[PDB]
Amino acid sequence: ATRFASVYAWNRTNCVADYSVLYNFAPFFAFKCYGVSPTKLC
Amino acid sequence: YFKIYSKHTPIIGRDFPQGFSALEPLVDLPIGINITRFQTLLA
Amino acid sequence: FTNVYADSFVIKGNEVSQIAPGQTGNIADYNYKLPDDFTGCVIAWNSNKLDSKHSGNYDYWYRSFRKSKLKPFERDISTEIYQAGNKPCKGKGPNC
Ligand SMILES: *[C@@H]1O[C@H](CO)[C@@H](O[C@@H]2O[C@H](CO)[C@@H](O)[C@H](O)[C@H]2NC(C)=O)[C@H](O)[C@H]1NC(C)=O
Repeated sequence: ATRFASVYAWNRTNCVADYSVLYNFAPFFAFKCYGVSPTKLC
Repeated sequence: YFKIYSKHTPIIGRDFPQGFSALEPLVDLPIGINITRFQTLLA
Repeated sequence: FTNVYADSFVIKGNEVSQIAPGQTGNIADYNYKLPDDFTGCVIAWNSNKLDSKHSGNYDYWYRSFRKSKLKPFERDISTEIYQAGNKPCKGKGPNC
């Protein structure tokens, strides 16, 4: 984001979602997931 | 399960006999290791 | 019985349903896969009074990342770093 938003910015997601791009954007300090960690699979 | 079956065949001195024999179960150790590779142990 | 084994472990309540043949999730997939052809008994009880601590009991560890699923009765206690991204990093890493 150009400027970070507070919790109000709950953005709704008809788009294919690729989660590897998120790892391509930046490394993460922490990453937890109740769902399986690789994910990218409706 | 590391299943070990064996037979001692004290009968054909020179090499593989070509004889028909059968192995008997001995033990089925519950180790649970993937064991992709193995090696021998010599004295 | 003929040859009987008793497997002892601690899980979360929401994971009790995963210790059964055919189940998936972080436990069935990455900690212990139970065979689909399974004969035996799964006995579970609440241990909040024994295992929990006010500050949090961190002695119990759950595997969250692995490169493949486990086979029946397989155990793997390796702590080698797993790469979650595309970079082949070592040690604690940007995508490790
Ligand atoms: C048993 O060992 C083999 C290798 O000795 C494992 O196969 C490897 O699995 C990883 C992913 O977990 C792959 O990235 C490698 O390319 C595989 N190599 C080979 C030669 O197959 C196998 O996964 C192990 N068994 C289990 C249940 O993990």
